[PDB]
This record gives sequence, C-alpha cells and structure tokens, in this order.
Amino acid sequence: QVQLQESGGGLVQAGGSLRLSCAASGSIFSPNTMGWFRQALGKQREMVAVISSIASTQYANFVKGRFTITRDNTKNTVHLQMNSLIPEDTAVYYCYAVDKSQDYWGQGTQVTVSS
Amino acid sequence: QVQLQESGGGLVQAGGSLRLSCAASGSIFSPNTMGWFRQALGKQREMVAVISSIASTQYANFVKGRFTITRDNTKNTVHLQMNSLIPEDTAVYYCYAVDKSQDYWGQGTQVTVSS
Amino acid sequence: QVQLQESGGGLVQAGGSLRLSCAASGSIFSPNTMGWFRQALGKQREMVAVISSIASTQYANFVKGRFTITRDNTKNTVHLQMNSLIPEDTAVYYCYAVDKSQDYWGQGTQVTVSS
Amino acid sequence: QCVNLTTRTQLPPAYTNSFTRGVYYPDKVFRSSVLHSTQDLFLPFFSNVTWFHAIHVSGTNGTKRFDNPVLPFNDGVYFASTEKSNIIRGWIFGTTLDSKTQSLLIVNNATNVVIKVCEFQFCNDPFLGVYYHKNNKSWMESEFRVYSSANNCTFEYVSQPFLMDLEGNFKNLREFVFKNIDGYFKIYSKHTPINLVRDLPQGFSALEPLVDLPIGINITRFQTLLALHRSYLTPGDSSSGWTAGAAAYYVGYLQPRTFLLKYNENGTITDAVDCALDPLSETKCTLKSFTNFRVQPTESIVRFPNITNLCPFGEVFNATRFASVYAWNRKRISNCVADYSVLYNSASFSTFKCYGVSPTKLNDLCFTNVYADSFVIRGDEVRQIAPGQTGKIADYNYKLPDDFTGCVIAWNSNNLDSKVGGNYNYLYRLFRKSNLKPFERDISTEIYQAGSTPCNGVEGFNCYFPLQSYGFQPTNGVGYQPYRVVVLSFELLHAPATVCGPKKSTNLVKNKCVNFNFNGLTGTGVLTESNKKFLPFQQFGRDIADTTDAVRDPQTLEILDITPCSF
Amino acid sequence: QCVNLTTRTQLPPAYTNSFTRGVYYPDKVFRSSVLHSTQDLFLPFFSNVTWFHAIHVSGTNGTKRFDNPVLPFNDGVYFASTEKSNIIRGWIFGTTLDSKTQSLLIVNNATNVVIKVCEFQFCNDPFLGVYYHKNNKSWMESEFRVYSSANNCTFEYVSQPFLMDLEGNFKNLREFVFKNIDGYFKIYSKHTPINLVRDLPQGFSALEPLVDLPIGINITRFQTLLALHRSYLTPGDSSSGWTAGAAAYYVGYLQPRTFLLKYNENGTITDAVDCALDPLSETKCTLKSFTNFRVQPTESIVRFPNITNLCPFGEVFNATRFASVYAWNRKRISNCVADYSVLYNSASFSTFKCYGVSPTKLNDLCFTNVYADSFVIRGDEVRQIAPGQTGKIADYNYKLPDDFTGCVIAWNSNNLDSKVGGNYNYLYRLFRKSNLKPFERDISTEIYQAGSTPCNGVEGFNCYFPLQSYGFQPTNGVGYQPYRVVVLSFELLHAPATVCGPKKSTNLVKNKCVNFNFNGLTGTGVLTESNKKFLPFQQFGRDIADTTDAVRDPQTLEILDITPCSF
Amino acid sequence: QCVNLTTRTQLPPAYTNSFTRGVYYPDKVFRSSVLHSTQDLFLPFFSNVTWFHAIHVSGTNGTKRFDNPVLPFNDGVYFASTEKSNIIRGWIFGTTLDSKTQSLLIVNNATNVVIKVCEFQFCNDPFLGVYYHKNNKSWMESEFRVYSSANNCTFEYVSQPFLMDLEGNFKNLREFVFKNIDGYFKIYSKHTPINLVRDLPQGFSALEPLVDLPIGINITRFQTLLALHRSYLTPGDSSSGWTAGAAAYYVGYLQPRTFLLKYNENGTITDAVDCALDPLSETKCTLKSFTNFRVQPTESIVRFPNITNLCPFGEVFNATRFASVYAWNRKRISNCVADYSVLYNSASFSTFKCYGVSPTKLNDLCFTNVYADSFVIRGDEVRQIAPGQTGKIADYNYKLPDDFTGCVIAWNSNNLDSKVGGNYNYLYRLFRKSNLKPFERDISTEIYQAGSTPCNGVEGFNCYFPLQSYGFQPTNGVGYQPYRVVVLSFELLHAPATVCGPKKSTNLVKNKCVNFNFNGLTGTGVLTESNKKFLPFQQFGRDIADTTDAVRDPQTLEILDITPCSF
Repeated sequence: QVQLQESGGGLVQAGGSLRLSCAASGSIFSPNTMGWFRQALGKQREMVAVISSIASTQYANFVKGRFTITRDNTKNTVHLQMNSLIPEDTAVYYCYAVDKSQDYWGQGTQVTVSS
Repeated sequence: QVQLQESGGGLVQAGGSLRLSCAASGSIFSPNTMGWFRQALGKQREMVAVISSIASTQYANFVKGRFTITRDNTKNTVHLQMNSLIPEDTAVYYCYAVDKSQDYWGQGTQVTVSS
Repeated sequence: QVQLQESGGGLVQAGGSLRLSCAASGSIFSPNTMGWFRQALGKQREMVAVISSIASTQYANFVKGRFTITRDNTKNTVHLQMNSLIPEDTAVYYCYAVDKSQDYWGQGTQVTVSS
Repeated sequence: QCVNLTTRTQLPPAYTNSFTRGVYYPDKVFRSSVLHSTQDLFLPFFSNVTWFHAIHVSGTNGTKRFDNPVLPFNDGVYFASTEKSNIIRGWIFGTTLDSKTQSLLIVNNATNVVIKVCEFQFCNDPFLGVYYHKNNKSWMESEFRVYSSANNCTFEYVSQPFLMDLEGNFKNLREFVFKNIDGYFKIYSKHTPINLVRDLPQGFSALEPLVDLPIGINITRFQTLLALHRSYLTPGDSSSGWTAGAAAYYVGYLQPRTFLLKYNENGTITDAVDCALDPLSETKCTLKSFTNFRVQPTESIVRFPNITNLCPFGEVFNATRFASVYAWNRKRISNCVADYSVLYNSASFSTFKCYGVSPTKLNDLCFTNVYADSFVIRGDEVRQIAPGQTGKIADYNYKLPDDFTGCVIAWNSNNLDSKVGGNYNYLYRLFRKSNLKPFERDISTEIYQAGSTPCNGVEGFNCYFPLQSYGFQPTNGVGYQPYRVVVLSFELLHAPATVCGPKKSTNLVKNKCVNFNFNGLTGTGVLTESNKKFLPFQQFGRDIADTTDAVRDPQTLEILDITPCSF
Repeated sequence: QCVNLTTRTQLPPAYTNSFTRGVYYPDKVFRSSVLHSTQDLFLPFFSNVTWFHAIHVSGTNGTKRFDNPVLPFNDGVYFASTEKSNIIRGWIFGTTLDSKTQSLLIVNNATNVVIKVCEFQFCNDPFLGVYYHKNNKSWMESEFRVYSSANNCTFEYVSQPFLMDLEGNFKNLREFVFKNIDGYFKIYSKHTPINLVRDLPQGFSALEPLVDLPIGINITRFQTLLALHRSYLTPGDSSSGWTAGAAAYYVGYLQPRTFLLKYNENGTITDAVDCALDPLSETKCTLKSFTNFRVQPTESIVRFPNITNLCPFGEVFNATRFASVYAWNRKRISNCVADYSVLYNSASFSTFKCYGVSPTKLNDLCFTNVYADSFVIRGDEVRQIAPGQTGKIADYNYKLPDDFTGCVIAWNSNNLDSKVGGNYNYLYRLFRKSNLKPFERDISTEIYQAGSTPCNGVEGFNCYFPLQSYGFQPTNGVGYQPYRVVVLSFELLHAPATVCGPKKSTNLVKNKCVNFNFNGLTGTGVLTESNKKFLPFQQFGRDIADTTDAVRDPQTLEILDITPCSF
Repeated sequence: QCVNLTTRTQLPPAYTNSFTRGVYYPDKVFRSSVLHSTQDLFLPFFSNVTWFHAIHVSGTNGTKRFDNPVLPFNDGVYFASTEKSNIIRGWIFGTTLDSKTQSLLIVNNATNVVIKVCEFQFCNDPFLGVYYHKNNKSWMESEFRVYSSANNCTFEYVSQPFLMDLEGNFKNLREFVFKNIDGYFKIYSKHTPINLVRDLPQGFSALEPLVDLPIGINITRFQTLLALHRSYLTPGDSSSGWTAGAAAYYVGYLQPRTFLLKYNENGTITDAVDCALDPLSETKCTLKSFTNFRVQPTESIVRFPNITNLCPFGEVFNATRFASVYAWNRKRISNCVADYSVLYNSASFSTFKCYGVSPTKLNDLCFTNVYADSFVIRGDEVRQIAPGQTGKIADYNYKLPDDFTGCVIAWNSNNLDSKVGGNYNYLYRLFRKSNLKPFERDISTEIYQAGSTPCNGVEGFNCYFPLQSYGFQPTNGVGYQPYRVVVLSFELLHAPATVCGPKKSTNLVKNKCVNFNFNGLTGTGVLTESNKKFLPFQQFGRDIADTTDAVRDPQTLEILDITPCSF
C-alpha cells in the first residue's frame, strides 16, 4: 500500500506564502516521478508541476516564476514552496506518483487565497 | 437461367411495416436454402436470415424478434415480413438462393426508414 | 610482335612536299585499318587520317585537300603524301593499326615546316 | 393422379429363413474352378427375412388391402418375390419420397421398363391399376397412380422388362439385390421357376448383374409398387382380387460379410461359404477350401496428479485496481496451473480475441511463460487492441506486432471504476514524437513541442503535457464507459513449459480390462492391487525390462500391478 | 590451301574378318593373374571390318586416286593400318566438318603430333603433299592441304609421333581405338611388326592407352588424311605413287559388349573371351573361367472402343460461374473422349499437381469415370488442395483422401471473379463440430455453439453462423486474389472404361507374340481362340487370380485367351 | 552486500580416489532382483576427485582463508562433503556469474532451502556470516553476502533443508550429483553417517533423486557457498574458525559411461559394475551378470602430381604494355596450372573482388577457361568495373553483365605508365549512339553525329572524333593516376576443366596406419614397399577386384601396396 501524505495548505491572504509537503511510503521504486496537480471546483486536474529522479523540474505557464519544488533524497520526499499567492490559485492540490507501475494519488490540500 | 424476383421495399416511416417477396424460378434444385442479406452504403453484406427446406428459420442478433420469413411450398417462394422498423435498418437487401452448387443472387430492394 | 616502320620526314621549307611511310609487319590480320595521327609539343593526338581495307579514305578538316594516303596491297604498306605544307603542320606524326585486336603505334617521324 | 386407400393398420411383422440365398457375382471377371474370397455386402446365411403378402385378408368381414409399407434401405436390400400373376410391378427409392428430395422410380409394364430419377410427389399408396381388354386379354393395360407430379428429372432408362409375363400352381421366384454405392445404383437379378414351396426354397442360385445406374442420389427408404386388378371404388366381397394374396414378397438386408465363392469349370458360382456363420465355416474360409481373441476393453481411465499451483488470475481479473494506460500492468505467470475454462466458460467478460491459438484448446496447451497485462480503457477504443491496427492507443500507447499469439479479453467496468464526479486517475497521451515499438512502455512526462519553439518542460503556446484525463462517469454512454482489459500473451518456445492446463483425471476401475493412462503412460490391460513396495521416488515398475508390470497411481498412492488384458 | 582431286566414283565396299582384335585396357588398374569381366565398348570378335586401299588403281587406263571417304563414327572406331611407307598421316573428327561446327584434327609429320580443335574448313579431299629433299632424303617434308581456314581454336597439343617412321616387305600393323565419352577423346594404340599377312593377322595384342584429350565436342563422322607422294598437277603413268597402294587400312565399329579379359602375372592382357559370340563363350563368361530367351515382340496392338464425343471440359474450365467452397461442384464425365493435352499445354492454370498419374500420360490412360470439381479459392489456400494436408479448407470444406488419384488444377481469376466492391457470393466455413471425411460435402447452415449454452438457430454470445464472405477485389494481393480450381479425380477400376484418350485402335494379330493393349490393359503375350463363355457383364478373365488369362476384344465380341509369351 | 576477502593465492591442487561412489538412480522405474545396463552420465569408478579444505591453514603466520575456487561444470558434478558443523551451505551455478547472464543460487539456512534463478551480481567471495544467539544457541542466524544485486528472477523454490543440522567426531558424508540436461537441473542426494574415515569411504550407496527444477539456463561453472563463523573485521589468531577446516569437500566430474546396476528384491540399487574400468568389468557387462580394435590412424597423407605447368599470368600482370580501353586485351587461359595465391597475397595489388566465387578458394577450384583482360584505366573509374554499374566506362566501354563469376583486380601504374610530358597512348570514347552488350568490343573510329546534320567522316560543328586522350602524368592526383586493371572471367560449364589450382601435396609416411589420398582416392591403411611391377599406363592395384591392394605414388614413381589397417 503506497501512501502519499500531503500537508501544509490552508487560508492565506493575498501575497502570502505556503509550504506544502508530500511524503511517499510503500513500494516507490527508485526511478520515481513526483508531480503536483491543481483543480478548482468546476474544472479539471491542472498539472501544476513535475519532477523526476533526474532532478529536472518542469513547471506550467500558469504560475511562472512563483512556485518551486524541493527534494529530500534521504527520505525521498517532495516539498512545494508556493509564494506570491493570487486569488487565481484558489484550488485543491494533489500528488501524483508516476513511479514505474500503478500510480498513486494523494488525499488533498486546500489552498485558499483571497481578500 | 435461374432468376430471383425481389420486390416490396421502399420508403416507410419509423415503426412501419413492409413485406418483401423473392420468387426463385428455373432449375432451383429441390433441397434449397433461401437467405436474405443486408448492405448499407459503406458497409458489408450483413447476413440477415436463412431458411432451409427443413423449415428451420435462422436469424441474426441485429433484428431480434422483429423480422420473419414465411415460405410458399406451392410456388417455392419466400416473403420477408419486416416490422418494427428502425433507421438502423436503412440498407439495400438481397436474396441468396443456395440451390445445390450454383448459388444465385438477387437484384435488390431499397428499404429506407427515417423521420 | 607487330612492328610499324615510319620514315621519310624532316625539315622542309613552307610549300614543299614530303612522302612519309608506314610498313606493317607481324600478325596484322587482313581486315586492318591504318590511321595516322599528329602531335605537336603541348597538344594531344589529333587524328590526321584513316584508311580501311574497304579502300575508303577519311581525313580531318585541318588539312583539307592537301594530304593523301596511298595503299600498297602487295606489301600492305601505306604512304602519306604531305603537300602544300604550312608552319601549322609542325608536329611529329604517328601510326595506328586498328586491326582486330591489340593495337600498335609507330615510333614517330619529325616533320617541321618554317621559314 | 393418385387414389387414397385405407389405413394399413400396422400389421405385425412376420419372418422366415433365408437358406443361403442372395449370392451375386461381385466382380465382372471370369473365374473357372477356383475358390475366391470376397469381402462385400452379402446377405448373411440363415438370416431372418421379413415377408409380406401382396394382398392380406385379415379383417373379420374379409377386408382385402395391399400390405405395401415403406421399408428402410440399410446398405442394400435383397428383395425376392414369389408370384404367378405379375401383381408386383416395381419400386420407389429415396429418403423423404416427396417433392423435397430426389427419388428413383423403377416400374415394369407389359412392354418395357421405365426408370426415372425425378422430384416425384408420391402419394401414400402408389400403385398401378391393371385392366384387361374386352377381347384380347393377352396383355394388361396399366394406369399409373404413383406420383402426383414429377420435376427436375435427371435420368431416364428403358430396356427389356425386369419381370417376365406370368400369364395354376406355376409360381415363380424373382430375386433382386439392390445396392447404392459410390453414386451407383446396382441391380442384380435372377429368375427361377419354383414348385410347391411356399417360403423361400432351399438351394443356391447366383444373381447375375442386371444394370448399373449412375443415379448418384441418397436412398434411405424404399417401397414396392403393386397393381390392383380390382376396383377401389367398388370393392368386391371376394375373388375380385387375386386369390387373397397368395403371392408375396420377402425383404432382407445386406451386411458386410466375407464370403468364399466357388466358381466351377463353366464359370458359374455353384456354392458359397459364409465365414461368420459357424466355427465350421470359419475353418473352411481359413483353409480356403470346402473340405487371446476373447477380451476387448470397453472403457478408458485417465489418472493424473492434482491441479494445485493455480494461476493468480483472480489477482489480475478480480483485482481492485488497474494501472493507468501509460503504466501498463505486466505480470509474470509461470510454474503453476492455468485453467482458462473458468474464464471462458464464465464468459462474464465481453471479449475473447484469441490470435494464433483457438480459445477452446488453451487448456490443452501448456506454455513456457504467460504475460498478463491489466488496465481499463474506453469501449470504442477496445477495438484498437489487435495487431496491425492503428489509432491513438494502437499507435501511441501499446503496439501489437502483427504476429501475436495470445488473447485479448475486455469486460464492462462501469460500476467499478466510474464515480459520479468523474474518475480522472486514468491518464492518456494524445501527442508523441513518434510511434512505438511493440510492448514498449514509455512513462516519460516530457512536454511535447507542437510548434517550432522549445518548451523546456513548460507548457504554453504550442506546448502541452502528454497526459489528459478521462471522464469516467456512471452516466456515460457505452463508448465512453470504462472497460477492464487484460491481454494474455502466451510464449511457445523451445523451452520447458511452466504454465500448464488443468490436467483432468477420472475414476479408477480395478479387476477389469481397461484402457489406462497413468501420468502419460498409456496402455491397455487389467489392474490389480499389488503387494510390491515402491521407493518414494519410483513411479513405474518393469520386472522384465520391456513391459511395465506395475505402476503407482498419482492421486492415491497405492501400487497397482498391470496384467496384460490378453489371456 | 587445298587442291581439288578427282571424284571418288563411289567404289563398292569390301570386307574382311577381325580375328579377335581391338581389345584395349579399359582401366588403369594393375590386376595380376586374374580374369576380369568388363562391360564396355569393344569390337565384337570375328566381325566384318571394311577395308580400303590407300591408293586404288581401278580404272582401265590406270588412274591412281586416293580412297579417302568420309565414314561414320558410331560409338567409337577401331582403325588398323597395314603399311610400310607412312602414307597414312592422321584423322579429322566432327559432325559437319566445316566452319559451322568444331572439328578435331590429328596429324603426324616426321617430327611430332599436331592436335587441334577449331572451327575447321576442310576441303573435299584433305591430304599432305610429301616431298623429299634433294640431298638427304632422311626425312620427308610435308605440305598440308587439309583446310582452307581455321578459327576459334580451343585446344592445342604436341607430343611424340603416334606413327613411327617407316623408311622391302617389312609391313607394320598400327592399331588405334578412338572413343568419345563424357567429353573426352580417348585414343588407344598398339604397334606390331607383321610379315607375309595381307589382311589382319590372327593373334592377340592388347591396345595400351595413349592419350585422353578433354576435347568436349560432338563427333559423328571422321576421315583419313593421306600422303600424296606423286604430283597432282602431273600424274605419272605408273610408279609415281607407292606401288599402286599396297598399304591399306581397315575400319570397324565398336559396340557395347561384355568381355572376359585374362591378366597374366606381369599385368598384361593375354587373352579375351567375347560372351555373345558362341554358346561356348557364354558358358565361359558364366563360369568366369577359360576352361525363355528366344521370343521377343516386334509389333504393338492398341484396341479401344468406338467413342467420338468430346469430354465437356469447356463447360467446367471455360465456365462462366463457379460454386462456393462449401457447395462443391461435382460433375461426372463419361462416355466421351478426353484430350488432356489441351489442358496440360494451355498453361492458363497455375497448379498442375497430379497424384498417382504422371501428367503427360493422361492421354495414354482410359478410366471408368472422371469426377470434375469446380472451385473459387484464395491463392494461399491453393496449397491445401492435395492429399494428406490440413487447414481450414482442407479440414472443413473438402478433404482429398490420402490415396487420392487425379489432378488438382489451379489457375488465377482476378479479371473474372473479383469486383471493385468485393465479390461476396462465395461463402466458406471457419468452424465445424468435427472434421470431414474425404469428398464429404456438408451444406448445413446451423449456427454453431462456441460456448456451453445452446444457440437454437440464433447467433449471439459464442454463437456464430458458419459462413464468411471473401474480399475478392481486383486490387488484392496475390495471396488474396481469386483462383479458379478444378479437381479431376479419375476412377481406375476393374470396370469397362467410358472416358478414353486420343488413341488409335489397330488391327488384331493372333497366334503371335505381341505387345497388346485391350481397353487400357497393357501386356505382352500371345493370343489364341478360347472356348470359354463370358457372361455379358464380364470383360476380363483370371482363373489363377494374379494373371489375366483371357479377355474379350472390344470391337469383335470374340473372347481371346492370353498365353504368356515366355516358354 | 558483499565483503572482499583476501587473495586465494592459487593453492596447488590435491587429489584423492573415489572407490565406487556416485551411482544414482537414473530412472524412476521399480526393478526388483534384476541387472540393468544403463548408458548415462556417471562418475567413473576409482577416479581421481579433487578435494578442497573448507578452511585452509597454509601460511607461516597461521592465516585462515576459505577454500572455494570457481570450478568447471563439465556435464554434471559429483559433490561430496565430509563435515560436522554445517559450514557448507549451498552453491551458485552459471556461465558468467554476473549481471550479464542468468545464474542459479541454492542456499540452505537453518529453516529451509532458497532456490533462485536471477541475474545476480556475484562478488568474488560469496559466503554467509553465521552467528549464534546470545541465549539459545540452538539455531544460527545467517547473513548472506553472496550477490550485490538480483534482477530478472524467473524461478523460485523453497523446501525442506538439503543439509541436515549438524549441531565431536560424528562426521557426516553428504553426496550430491548435479546434472543439467534438456533445460532441467536435476539434483540427486544421499546422506550417510561416517566414522574415522578422512577421505571418501569405501562402500556403495546409491543416490536417490531429490529435485528436478525446470530452470532452463546454461551452466558452465559453479562455486561453493561457505559459512563464516569467525569475524572478517578482526581475525583471531586461532580457533576463531572451525578447527582449521577439518571438514572438506570433494568434486568429481561425470562422464558418459555404461553401468551395470543390480537392483535387489526391495527395489534398491545394491551394487554396480563400470564396464570400461577393467577387462573383468567389460566381461561382466558383456554377459550381463556379476559372476581389430587396437589400431587407429593418427595422421593423413595426400600425394598429387607436381605443378609442372604454370599459367602465364606473368605475361598478363607483369606485361610491359597494356592495351587501350577500346581495344581491350582478352587472352584465353587453358591447359595450365593457375596459382592464385601469388596474386592474392602479393600485397602490391589495389583491389581483390571476386563475384560468384570466394577469392580464397580460387586455388582449390578448377576452371574450364579463364579469360584474362588487361588494360590501364583511371583511378576514380576503377569503381565502374563491377556488374550492374553505370558510367562512361561501364556503359560505353565494356559492359559487365549482372551475373558475373570472376574477379576484377587493378593497381595504380603510376611509375610504369605515366611520363613527364603526359602519356596519351590510352584513347577513350565519350560518345556513342547506344550502350553496349556485355563483352562487346567496338574499335570503330566513325565520327559521331551530335547534331542533326551528317558528319560523313569529318569533324566540325556537332561532329567529334570518338576518342580523346588521357593526361597520365606522374604528378597527377590519386583519382587522376593510372591504374593497371585485369578482369579474370571464369567459365564453370558442364565441360572438362583445363585450369586447376596448384593441388596441395604433402609428405609420405610408410609402415604406419594412416589416412591416405592418392590422386583423388581416399582410404585408411598402412603402406609398404611392394615388388610388383606396373605397366606405365597403370596406376592402381586390385588383385581381388574389390579392394585397392596397391597404388602408384604420383610424385615418386615407386609402387606402394596398401594393407588394411585392421589386423
């Protein structure tokens, strides 16, 4: 049972910063690929960003220059720094474990930004 | 020259009924097998139904319980009663006289059903 | 070994006459073809003329109406009468035995015309 | 036209003995003073042949009616007639004896024969009405009331009459053998005067060939044509017919027998010996002169070891979760028993596309390795899982090389993967740089460059992520519904097999001659309980080194010794 | 250059006897004191060899002309020459002896041999003008006048002279044997001093091998080159030539014979026995030591019935329409003449596969019947119409029995049977409950069960109609193109033939040993009038059941009994 | 994870004797009181088996190092272990024993057996670190240090322990036989208590089958897995290990042998006889009870006639003058010996391309005719002499048909054909009316008509001579340098050959059994000097007419008589 634990969201005023964390347990074979996905009520999963074991980082044009992904090789965990927050970022986010086999999703982290 | 006379088609609104007729004339050796086949523009000869001299009736799944074939032993003719017509039955139909070895072929009857 | 003897050249003041000669010995099968070629220092072998066994005579356009080939069937030899000589004819001339097989050239005859 | 007679009332059968009658010349070769052994359809000696009166008077009033039943035609028929007044006229042969199947009619009037192969519509009581002329009475005029109509005639024959004129105890015996072999109707005949013998006479007369017709039809039943000299409109009290049916006809059925025929000096068959009649006749045939074989096993026994190592197909087909369409779940199956019947017979799935192998002999084939691919797809795209096909899945997802051996099986999965809000956990690429190679698994997430500018892992103008998600919902149409798909690719190589089919065993019969199959060792014999002790690693026994005297049954470990069935 | 001589005037031939001459060593094997039997091309003993004078004076005036004719070269030559002055100089071998074909020339001057093979232009009278020098006279200079021209020379050979110098009754016998076997020209020779014997001497001298030239040309004729000592311009009255041609040469022709050669202790052949000469020699060869076959048939008799109708192949092969491969069209062919050259040589068909009969001999066989089957099949499945084969067509549609006798004819039919939309009037089965028996034809349309549930005449889940259509389109590949197929199964039984080839009946000779053919029965024997009576259905006779002692002539109904020609 | 041990230092081998050990049950067949002869892989009796100490103490200091050298696996292995402390734990089998190839591991912990087949990355010194628990000491916990990584596992097996627990002179002997046949790894085993016998005991114990694993991998070498009871980090001075390796294991290699096995009444093997051991054993196997073959030739001799003739390639390849490319030099080559090694191996020729024939077999092959074509061409055009090629020289000069058999070989003649002033003796056409046919030679000098007006043998406007000259100069570039080219076209026809490669002959060995090849006849026998005399044309001897008793040596003319090698 591969489990993805996500945390670090909540309500933040416009211009604030948040720090999400997502830790993978279970099988999670070495050539893994952790991604973060966005969805607002009424829309589809918006693929926020993607990182592989190559250490490459791939970001979408929606949040250019604003969100970053950090790795912890020792615990093989992933962390999003979400800075310069906008009301357009009001959306629940999920983890996507590409791995090599059966993909695993998270439980969700609410991120609210409004004034 | 064994000839297959086909008649009784045309334009009928959805839900109507028709009665096609095939008369086989000439040699038409006694242990025969009379069949009807379907062809829509762009599609295949869909084997609709087959009756042998044993009086057994054989029908495909496309028109379950809707089309019936009756036989006339005196003239050795065949009639297709086509009821509960659906636009999916819009196709030109043909007769297949299996006979003994010389398998013959009809001229065709246009059957159109739409609203 | 097929040998071609060439003789009769030298120094002649412009307007004089000479009679060069090729004699062919060796195999020289009956259907042979004898031609003479020109070479001045700095140029290539320009075909002077050709006689076949048919007695046909073919000459180049450079020396129109001035040079003539005579045949001797008894000895199967050939003589070029070089008349109406010009400074432009200053070149060593060589023989070519086309024959039917491996071809053989002459040793050369210096012909110089100047004033 | 035909005339309806009365009901035949199903008279009980009556039999008589055939004292060595019905021997015909089998070949067209002259042999003199030689004994020849021929295996052919002969009427067995001293057999029971069923005899019918032409006219039977069995009613209390004195009712007179033809005994003309439709009789079977089993591999030929021996038909004999004892008569004196030409009341038997011919026969009709066929299967259905109507306008549905071709029929052969042979009839003899006073002048010649009429042989037809047509589509006769025979009535229930075909017959010939016979009337004399008022002044001559030398010949009999016949009105045919045999068939209502005749069509599709493919044969015709006329020749000298089969039955001579019989125009008072000068009874005559006419014997015929009818055979229907290789599209040929062969008739053999013989005529012999008889005297004071009611039944078949004791003696020997060979039937010389009469004719070979290339009619080439199917015959299963036959009938007899009889003539009424009497009147059907007005039946007389008595004597209107011919002396209450004194004449009669006997029918027997040929069987494949080996006969020894004796050709004498003039070339005529004088005597015959039926090799299966007695032990005596058997000796005569064996010596070709006129002057353990007992036990055969009836049932078969197959005993194979238990089917234990079973496939985790339940972990594949009954799995709760199927991997995304770009992480294809490929699982090894080996070293275990494979029951494909459970899946095929259940047929709860929607597809069984089995290529290079028929789906019903999968249980009979033990393969080297099995690859089981598990996922969910849309129904309209299910058609794309087969070799040589194209499409988004077939070209970009999972290419099936044109030379597949294996099965694709998909079933409806609407109530399992779909949710009300849409299940978008199943991701699907629509763009790639190139098509795949077969069985390639690409799980890269690189953003594809639709334009001329590089994307550098960032979407934008002419830059798109590879995977779009699927709107699996319980209200979606059949084409848009989820479909659980498993592909079993089976490996048939020059390597030992690890996945075998459910070897089915049977019951065990002891102390009886039986065909047995123990662990692939096949044989025929009787089995008994033995007091031998086998070492645990030993399976068979060979005390004489060339026959297996003992065996150990795979299921129950007792040791059964094999006695040859031939005593 | 050549010089024309006078006409030879066709001198009458003269013969002499060859008393055991011409035996050569057939091998290079040293055998010592042994008797070896060899079957090779030898000159038969005591044969007539034809002998020609070198110079013949037959005219009244006293003309001297060379006797130099062109002679045949029949499987080798034995050329012997009795001479004393070296007038014979060599030979020329070839077919046409001109520039069209290659020729071999062997000449001997005083010094060496000249062996050439070129496209040689020989004149009518080849010779060598021989003249002595004015002072020495030890050797004779030779001016060839053999050929006008020589071209395409493919062989040159020089060695020590075949002929020794002969420069007064010291005659010498020079014997040569020439063979032309397997492209090799083999020359054997032997030289013996002779004394006071005009003809071939009586004695034995074996010919030692001399040369094997890998010549590789075709030889049919040969000639002899002679030496002209006199002058052709001025012929002398007499003595200008050499004593009016006392020297001469004898020619004999080798034949295939079996000889017994006796190799003595030193390895040389000392004696030989010609097995076919006299019965004593036959005996010697039988014992391999030195201390019915009389009647053969000369004429052949062919007898066949009066039949003129032509077998309707055109209604089968040139037919407009052909049946489906589950409704197999069988047509019976009988009572007509069948010309199979029309079919075999037409070459329109692709498959000519004949089993039990060679395809070139159908015109030479007569059969009881022919069965012609018409088909429309794929290209790829054409390989399935043959005995012993498997596959959808060969298993479910038509089986040829493993002992099938007849010819399967396969030819393509794109421009006849394919249509642009695909011709779909040809139905073939993909499924059946069980396999067929040979020549079985099931035309059932019953919907098959694929699962465990019954179909009840209705398709569905695991229920399919048997019949599928075929995409015959003019753009399809060769494997997918239509091929019209006819199978001719021939019935060869002990029954009279109805289908006959294009043969010719001949006359009947009696009481003579002859090759006979009655109604297809071929044999060799003598025929006599028989008192046997054949019943009208009988055609052959076999009193001993393994040889046909009697037969009925087809034209005249008389019965002729056959006695084996061997006594 | 693995730990690197010290260097093995390549201890010298030590041997011991195997007194009738290693007989296993070859089959699973119960035979009682019978003597069965089986041909299979057995360990030969009284063989030398190589024995290793598990721990060897050979250094002066007293170092303890495990002894387990990677050993071959030659068609099976007999592995015996005499031990008392379970220090031997398993084996590894494979070809490379790395991640490249698949490998099999069998290991035994205190509980069960682990059998894996994976792509293990074996370290140099696999073992298991064994440590007891602080309180119980009943079992020993094992830490495997065998492989770095395992991938692509295709097998798995667990069962009851191969080696029993051994937890003080109660030594035990465990014998195993490993075979790898038909993809199956077969293990046979037996355990016996031993007493006071250091080496293999004398006696008989049959090995009962243990497992048949369908591993299906290739096996070439194997190694032993040992238990490390001491600590690698701190090696003790003494006694840290197990009594300095008193336990040991012995390895022998199976060989194909025939054995006579004696099954007693209960079905167990109680004795055996090795048929190849001693003549007594051979006799026992011959009688199947317990109570010229000597000379074989060692070398081969080939003798052929010398290469007296020589093909004049030198007048072709070392010729002073080469013809122009439009009067090509064809010379016919026949009746000579062709040595193609002189040309092929000369190391001074630009190219060696042979079409239809390999150039290394040229001397071995014999050619009917060889056509040698000699000329000089330009470098960049050398690529145009090969079939199917185009270009001015390939299309206009000398066409080579697509089906060549022959060789094109040309070299640069820079120092031979070039002059300072330029060599224009080699004349070249650029224009013709049409392309040639292959091997066509046109030497016409007719002026070509480039325009529409006729030239009439005179140049001018659109009229050019056919031939332009070549500027061969010693300063020209490699593409513009002269190249001497010869094309050797070979004729393989059904005609006798005139050219053969120098037949390779060898030395002669007399008075010894040899394989000989004289003049094409091969045989096996011994050769002696013979006093027989052959006629000069005779080559062989056959006194009994079926065997070649004598032969003539081709090089030296002595006559050697051949005695059969079998006395």
